[PDB]
This record gives sequence, structure tokens and C-alpha cells, in this order.
Amino acid sequence: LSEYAVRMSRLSARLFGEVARPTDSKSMKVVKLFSEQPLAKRKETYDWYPNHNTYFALMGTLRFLGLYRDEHQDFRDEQLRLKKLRGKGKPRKGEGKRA
Amino acid sequence: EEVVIPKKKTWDKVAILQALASTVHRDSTAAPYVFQDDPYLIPTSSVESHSFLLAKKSGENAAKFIINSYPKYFQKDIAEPHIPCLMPEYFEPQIEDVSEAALQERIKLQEPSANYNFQQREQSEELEEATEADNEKSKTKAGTWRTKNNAERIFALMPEKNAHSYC
Amino acid sequence: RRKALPPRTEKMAVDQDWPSVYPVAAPFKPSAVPLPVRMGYPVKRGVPMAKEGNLELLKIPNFLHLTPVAIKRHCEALKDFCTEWPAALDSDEKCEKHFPIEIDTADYVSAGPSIRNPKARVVTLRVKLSSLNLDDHAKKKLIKLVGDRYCKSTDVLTIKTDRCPLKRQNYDYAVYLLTVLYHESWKTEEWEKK
Amino acid sequence: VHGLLNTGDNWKLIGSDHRRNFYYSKFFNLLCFMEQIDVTLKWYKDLIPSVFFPHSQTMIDLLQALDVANRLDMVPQIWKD
Amino acid sequence: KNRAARVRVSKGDKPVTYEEAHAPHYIAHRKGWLSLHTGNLDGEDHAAERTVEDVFLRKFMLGTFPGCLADQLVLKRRANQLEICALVLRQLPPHKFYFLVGYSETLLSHFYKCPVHLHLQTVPSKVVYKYI
Amino acid sequence: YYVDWKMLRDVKRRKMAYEYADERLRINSLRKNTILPKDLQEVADEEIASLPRDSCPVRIRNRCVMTSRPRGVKRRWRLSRIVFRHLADHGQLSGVQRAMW
Amino acid sequence: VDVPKDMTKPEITISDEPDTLYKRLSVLVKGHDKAVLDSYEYFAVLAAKELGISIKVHEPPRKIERFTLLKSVHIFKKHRVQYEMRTLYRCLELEHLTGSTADVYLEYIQRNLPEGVAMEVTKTKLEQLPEHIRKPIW
Amino acid sequence: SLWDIEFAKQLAAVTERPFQNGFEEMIQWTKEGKLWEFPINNEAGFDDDGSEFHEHIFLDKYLQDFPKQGPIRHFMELVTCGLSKNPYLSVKQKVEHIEWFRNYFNEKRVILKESGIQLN
RNA sequence: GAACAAUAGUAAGCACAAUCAUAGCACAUAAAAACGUUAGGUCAAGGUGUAGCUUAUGGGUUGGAAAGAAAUGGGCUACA
Ligand SMILES: [Mg+2]
Ligand SMILES: [Mg+2]
Ligand SMILES: [Mg+2]
Ligand SMILES: [Mg+2]
Ligand SMILES: [Mg+2]
Ligand SMILES: [Mg+2]
Ligand SMILES: [Mg+2]
Ligand SMILES: [Mg+2]
Ligand SMILES: [Mg+2]
Ligand SMILES: [Mg+2]
Repeated sequence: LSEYAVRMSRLSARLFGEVARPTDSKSMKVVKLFSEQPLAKRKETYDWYPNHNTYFALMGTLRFLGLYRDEHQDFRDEQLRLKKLRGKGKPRKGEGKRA
Repeated sequence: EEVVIPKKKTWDKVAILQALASTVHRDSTAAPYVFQDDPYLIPTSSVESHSFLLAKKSGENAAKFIINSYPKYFQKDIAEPHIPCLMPEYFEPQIEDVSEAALQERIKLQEPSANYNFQQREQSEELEEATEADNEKSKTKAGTWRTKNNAERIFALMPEKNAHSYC
Repeated sequence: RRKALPPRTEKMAVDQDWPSVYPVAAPFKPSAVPLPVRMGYPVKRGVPMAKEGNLELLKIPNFLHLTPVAIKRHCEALKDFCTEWPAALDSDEKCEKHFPIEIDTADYVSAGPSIRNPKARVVTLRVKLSSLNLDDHAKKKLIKLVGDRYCKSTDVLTIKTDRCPLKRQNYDYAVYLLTVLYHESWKTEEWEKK
Repeated sequence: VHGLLNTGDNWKLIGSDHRRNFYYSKFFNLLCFMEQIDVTLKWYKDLIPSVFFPHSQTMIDLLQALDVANRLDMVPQIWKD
Repeated sequence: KNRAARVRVSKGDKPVTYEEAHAPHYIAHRKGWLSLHTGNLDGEDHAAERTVEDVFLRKFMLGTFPGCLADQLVLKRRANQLEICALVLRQLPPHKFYFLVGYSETLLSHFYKCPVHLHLQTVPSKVVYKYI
Repeated sequence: YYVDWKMLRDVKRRKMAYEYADERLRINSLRKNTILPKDLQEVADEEIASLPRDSCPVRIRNRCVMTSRPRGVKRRWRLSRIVFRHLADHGQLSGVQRAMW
Repeated sequence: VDVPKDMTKPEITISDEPDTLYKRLSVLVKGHDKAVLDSYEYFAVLAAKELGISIKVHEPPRKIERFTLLKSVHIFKKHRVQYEMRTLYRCLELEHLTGSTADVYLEYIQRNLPEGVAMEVTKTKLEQLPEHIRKPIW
Repeated sequence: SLWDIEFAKQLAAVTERPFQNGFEEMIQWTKEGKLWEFPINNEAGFDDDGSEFHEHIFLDKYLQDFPKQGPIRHFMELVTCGLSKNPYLSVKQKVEHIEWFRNYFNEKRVILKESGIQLN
């Protein structure tokens, strides 16, 4: 290790774009975060979920517009119809406890 | 001195595809390409051919009506090169009460252009020689006493330019 | 009202050409294919299934649009678009004297709406050092300046750049690195005499 | 004129399917009796099952052409068509 | 007992399709994959988006062809165009087949922002491989 | 509708994480460097502690995109193991087979 | 016998710019099944011989990515179900090749890529020197 | 000029047809923009606002108004080295990061004075 | 409901077997293993029938989830 080698390493850092002056291993962290993509901005992170609200809303609108037919909501509608025909339905909001 | 470099060739992206379509000619036994060539879906007569083609076109129009009816479900883009025709189209005016924008916004979509002109005229906002030209062109492209009313609108309010008005 | 039609096999001639029937990629529609083709595990008394109503033939990729006669026709069409390779550059050694710099770049294709692969930004520029006008002292300063990017056995210098968003910007930065190494290798400074 | 249709671009000069089957109906009306059977049956299988399906004016005329040319073998296939 | 993707042995009268008649350990041995796409390779990205697109295609075709859809779809991905291959029974008129074909084409093209092909083969009944 | 309120809260948490992702980077750059004065660093800890809670990346939970199972999830497919097995045994995933060697 | 006439209409414009030369172009195809890769290799080699390229094709060794999952829903860790993904490689070496030929060959191969495979192209090209290095010194 | 657009649309309705060939479908989709442009490059359509490598790598011209000899220069050369190394971030957002740091050190002035070193 | 020098058994099919993978056979391993038994485990992967809430058994924020008197299972490191 010589001062010539120090100048060669510093010159190589200046031409290739690294940090020329000596820097701590703790202090190379800020270089690492500014060089890498942050974790919350990665497409795997924010685009992790499909837009379930738009999926459900689109497919429900197609169900009521009669281009797609949904057997599962047909099953729920028939079961709720049978429950209301039997007489045990969903009460109004605010009538259940006091009455 | 012995370096020989040939010159490059510049082509449009599909010229090679018409070069392949030059070799691939029409098929003698096949159906038209739009219809499915499954024998249940092969049209037996010309009435059936027109029926199937207009059924597919009505499906295209119905699905595009769904897209224009609910544009918020198609706002998310997955394709990164961002095809502009695949976005839903907005048929709504952008600014409601501003005459100088709402005029041309309702012209570029008959009744809406007339309502925008009436809203501009009721607030004493003077339509220039370009907005009146666009409104007259929109009235002529769509649509006889209302024609004379539009003529009185063209000439009575402003001295609108000939090269739009007589045209 | 149900209607049933015979397929195109009965109307197919003996000497008709196949690329006119199949221009592009196809899902193996079985009505237009005259070959009786069987795929599927048979029953102990049974036979493999025929081409109608079989999903395995629908699953399989087809080479029906890539028949060899169609390959001859299509390549005779692409013959007008190709250009000739120079006769003087036939050998690797003459390529080494004439064009010393080689540049590795990559393009990737995948099935999906997204084109961009983050590994496509890379540019790998390789130079044989014997083809340059480096002196003795400038050459030693070049090795001690670049370090690990130079091979001591095969005498080649390899600079890989990644940092630029575009491959053209990476190419410009790599050729800039090469020319600034060339200009700073010849400089003799005050601390070089110690 | 069929070569003229085929030369530059095939489909962009005829506007509608209606006038396109008018074209092919009168085209076979000419080609049936002013050419011979060897090319008539060969363009029969090229035009009729592919391009458009026949109307009555082009239905009657193959019948009168085979009656003129005394061709009795050709009847069942065109009947099935 | 292993119960995944298997049909149970009844008295001997239930019809079965070839895909339902093979256990999952016959995948890439005797039966193949119902979807083919790039993202499940070794050093390739974007598998989960293709997976959820695959799922939404299966449910949308199952509800779009109610009862006249015979069996499972074939989903091919080849240079951003998506080929959807179906076996449909002869139940609905061809008017309604072409209406649903054009509707599904335009809707999925504008929804996944990619070109779509709908390829159909229309059959008299469910194809029976065993039993019956 | 998402399938579960935990899924809905994780969507909102990812939303505030993307909304505040740059400011956390900018403040943590000042935090994680020892060249900076300690009088500045304790202040930087004060504005990193005064940020909203749900904007932090450690609160982001990787759940299944089908049924929102909190664990047993493969990172490549973003799917739970039961749903992954259900789609894999039906042959709906390319290149996946039961393993035999 | 219905032969349409004058089917050919090419558009080729020759620029004055020197064409780019590539030393070598590597096409590595990865797939799941071997037969598709074999037939695709036969297609690519036949197109190469008709284009006059004189290529060499070799098979890189395969790698298999293996993982283990639980067999049951709730609690059975002794019994597991394992899954396997198989990828296979075929590599085409393209030697002494030009720019327009590179483009048309690559797009002909790319449009005829099947559904279940991927590939990487690695282009190493010929370039003499930049204009600021040739024989100046500062 | 609406009538020129109407003339173009009436001529294009005559010109367009239902598709008779698969290759015709591919050329129409490529001219419309639906299909990829072959041969594929991964940066098709993204020019990064026409920027070059010198605006991405060398950030020295935005370090002009800084204390030249203190730890501020240390911190900023580490930050600009990270921004030069980062491939995923645009040059306008790098300018926004540098201006955010400038704004931060502009609002906080007194704490640099009681730090013990005088910085401008 | 069977006697092979055969005395009421035919039997489509599912298992076993055969085939397939561990890049050449073979062996070995893996994979497979029917109908059923234990009302065996899972309403907390997910959906669900039935029975219960709807200013709460629902939806959000903050702060906390201790600990070993004791016993025991499986491991890691040793006792050289
Ligand atoms: Mg729930
Ligand atoms: Mg966590
Ligand atoms: Mg039996
Ligand atoms: Mg073997
Ligand atoms: Mg054995
Ligand atoms: Mg086992
Ligand atoms: Mg066995
Ligand atoms: Mg119990
Ligand atoms: Mg529950
Ligand atoms: Mg244990």
C-alpha cells in the first residue's frame, strides 16, 4: 500500500464515477440507497394487488347488463330469496336491539 | 484499403409483411377470413354472411359502448408502449361555463353545439370568426327553418369570413 | 334449426398448396387440416382420439405455417432484403486488425404487454489492447488505472456499463470511458516520478 | 378487367358486397357460355364456394350451359352445392 | 387419499373428459398445460400478472358461455397477442356466437390493452374419453 | 370489493407508502450518514418520527392476491400454497408439474 | 387457376450510411418441452441455410428449479408435495453477418417464435474506433 | 377544417375492408400500433425525454451553490454519486432531489451555526 | 359361486401390474395406491347450507400481550 496506489485508486474512482475520497462503510449506505430503487417504489411492491374493486364492479355491471351470467350471485340471490320466503331476513339498521 | 462496407437499407416496418403476403395468395377452399371457418359457423348463404358480419360489428359496437359508458374500469394501463386507441374515449365537455372552451368542446362532439352557442350568446360573449365557423360546420355536417336561423346567426351577429360562411 | 357441414378435407384437392391455407400462427383448427392425426393415451381396448373434439391437439403448438415449401417461398421473398458480407473480412484475424472494438448488447423478447426488461440496459465493450498506440509507461499506467477489467492472459479490456437507462446512453458512456482512459493513460504527472 | 382488379389492390376498389356479387354473377354469366367447360368448372370451384354464393341468375345459367355442352356427369355435385 | 383434480369412481355411468380423467401427476406425461406463456421460465419475470389474467379469463369465458362451454380453455401467449381457444357446444345460434365473439374480442383487447384472438371449435356434445 | 378488510388495509398501506416513499428516502439519507452533525441528526429523527405510521415499508404484508392468506405465500406468483396447488394440479400454470426424480 | 397478377410490391430504400456489421449473434432459446425446441431448431437452421449464413447450433445443459410445498390444508408437515419446473436451452451461433440481414433474420425468427418459449439475442458488432482516439494525443 | 376530415373518413371507408388475410390483420395492427414493431428493442417508445449520458452521470453543474469545503460537499458528492449510479430515476427527478436538499439546507440555517462549523 | 387330467360362473371398468422421471439399459429411489374405516384434521386458505348480530358478534386509531411453582416431547453442543 503506497501513496502512488492511493492516487491511482482515487483517479480510477474519479474516471469511473465512484467516490474518490475515503468513505466509511456506514457512510456508503446513502450511496447505496440513492443508487438502488427504494423498496416502496418497486412495481412488485405497489402493483402487488390486482384492482379487485374495479374487477368486481365491472363484472357486476356486466351481470346486470346481461352479457355475463354469474351463477354464484344467482345462488346467493336464490338462497336469500328462500330465506326471506321462510321469513328470516335481514332487519333494518337500528331496529334489532331495542325492539 | 481492403475494407469494404456495404450500404444499409431502410424499410417501413410492414414492407416485409407485404413481401410475405405477396407469396401467400388466396385460398381456394377457405371461407372469408373474418368469419370462423368451423363448419357450424361457415355461412351457408350471402344473407347468412351479411348476418354474421353485422353480428360481429354489432358486438364491436356494443363492447365499445360499454367502454364509453364506464371508462373508469379501463383506466389502468398494462401495456407500457401505451396504445392511444385502446384508451376509453371521453365524449364529455371539459369546462362547463367557460364559453371559449366549452363552445369548441361541444362542437367537436348538433344539440350540444347549439346549447354552447346559446350559453355564449346569453352572457354577451362574442364568438369569433373561428368558433362560428366550427359551429356552422358542425350544423352543416349533421343537419329547414333552423338552417335559415343559423344563416341569420352567421350573418346578423358578426361579419363572419366568406371562406367559411359560403362554404 | 341445427346445421352441419362437412369440413374442408372433402373439398381439399390433392395438389393444393399449404401456405395459402395457413399464412400465420394458428391454433390447429382441425376442420381445415386434411391429415387424420391421433394423440392421447389409449384405452386397453381403445384407440387414441381423432382430430375432432380433442384439446391436446388444441394445446400443442403447430408448425403447419412453417412447412419447408413455405420456408422456401418466404426466404425467396426475404432474399431481396439481405445484403452481402465483405470478402476481405472472412477471417477472424483480419477482423481483429480492421475492427478491434466489439460491443456486446442484448435485446429480449417475452410474451406480455410489457416490453422492458431491466437487464436490457447493459453494454459490454471489449477492446484488444495490442491494436492501440499505448506506450510502455502509458500501458502500465493503463493497467494500474483500470485494474480488474483487463485480462492479463488474453490481453483484452472489458468494460461493462449498467448505470444509464438507455442502451444508447450506455454505449456513449462506455465509449466515453474508453476515450478518457486513452487520454489519461498518456499523462505523466508530478506524483508519477516518486 | 379481372386482371386489373387483381393487379394493384384486390379489395379497395369495390365498395359493397352487393355490387361485388353483382360483379361475380354477371362475370360467370359471361364466362359460362363464352368459354369452355375445362376452365368453366375450374373457375366454378374457385369463385362459387369461396367468393359469393349464387343468386338465381347465376343459378339458371350453369344449368343451361351444361345442357348446351352435353355434360351429364357434373349435375349431382352442383345439385348438392 | 390424494383428492386434487380427480373425479371419483361412481357406478360406471358418468362421462369424463380426457383432462378430468387423468390425475395431476400425468401433467406433461400424458396430458399437457391449458395455458402456455413465457413468465414461468428460469430467469424470466412477470408471472403473477399472467396468472391473474389467466384466472380472470377462465371465469369470464365460463360465465360468458353459460352451459354451452364444454371444457377448459387453452390460453396461448405469443408476442403480446393472446389466443383464447374454446370448445363450445351447438346450443346458441351462430348469430349469438358471433355477437359474443366480437364483444369478447373488443372488451378484452381494451381491458388488457393487448390484441386478442378468439378461436372456437363447436361440437355436438361433450367429448367422452372413458366410462359411459 | 377486496376479499378481506386486512387486504383493504394493506392496499391503503401500500398507497401511503408510495405517496410518502420519496420523503422517507430523503430523510433517511440524512439519518444514515455519520458525517452529518448530531444536532441535525436528532432533528432528522424528529421529522422521521412525526411522519404518518402507515407510510413505512415494514408494515407492508405480502398476502395472497386470490384469497388473502397472510402466510404460506410464494413471492413469484403472489399466491398462497393452497391456491397455487389448486391451479397447478389442474394444469393451468405453464411449466409446472408434479416433481419426480 | 385463378391467378392474381403482380403480387409483388417491395419498398427498399438504400441509404448512404454505412451498414452495421456484427461479429457474432447468439440466439439462446429457452423452453419447457424438447420437441418444440427441436422443430424450431430445424426451422431456424433451414432458414439459415437458405439465407446463406453457415451457422452452428449447440445445446447448453439444462437446469431444474425445484421446491417443496405442504400436502394438506391445515397440519401435515411430514407429508409434502413437491413441484418441478423444467427449462431447456438451445443456442444458435451466427457468424460473419450484416445489419439488414441481421434485422430480417431476427424478425423472421421472432414472428415465428412459438407460444411457450423465450429467447435472448446477444449481438457483438464491429466498430473500428471513435473519432477522438484514432491518432491524436490531447 | 372539418370537411377535409370528413372527406378523408369517407375515402378511408371506401379504402378499408373486412380483413381477407392474417398478414393483412398484422399490417393493420402494426400501422395502428396494436402490435409490436419487429425486430423488438426493449426501449421502443421511451427516449427518456431525449436526454444524453452527460446529464445523467455528471451532476457537478447543480452543485454550484454549495459550501465548497465542509461536510455539505461530502454529503452531496455521495448523493450525486448515488444519483449517477441509479438507472431507474429520471433527470428531472434528480434535479428535484438536489433542489429538495437545497431547500432543506436553506430552511435549516441556525443548526448549522450551532453545529460548530460555519457553512454557506 | 372355486377345483386345470377343471365339479357355475361370464364380467365392460377402477386399483395392483404395465408404462413414466432421476437425460443410455438394468436395479434402486421417486411418483402412484381403488372402494371403503376412524362422524379422524381443517367453518381460521377460500366458498358455503342451517342457526345467530345490524348505533354491533361490524368498521378504524393508540398502547399492550406478561411470567415460570412444576412436568414433558423433538433437536443443537458436548462430556474428550
Ligand atoms: Mg370474508
Ligand atoms: Mg413483515
Ligand atoms: Mg369388471
Ligand atoms: Mg427410462
Ligand atoms: Mg422397476
Ligand atoms: Mg409417495
Ligand atoms: Mg404402479
Ligand atoms: Mg370429529
Ligand atoms: Mg366463515
Ligand atoms: Mg417434529
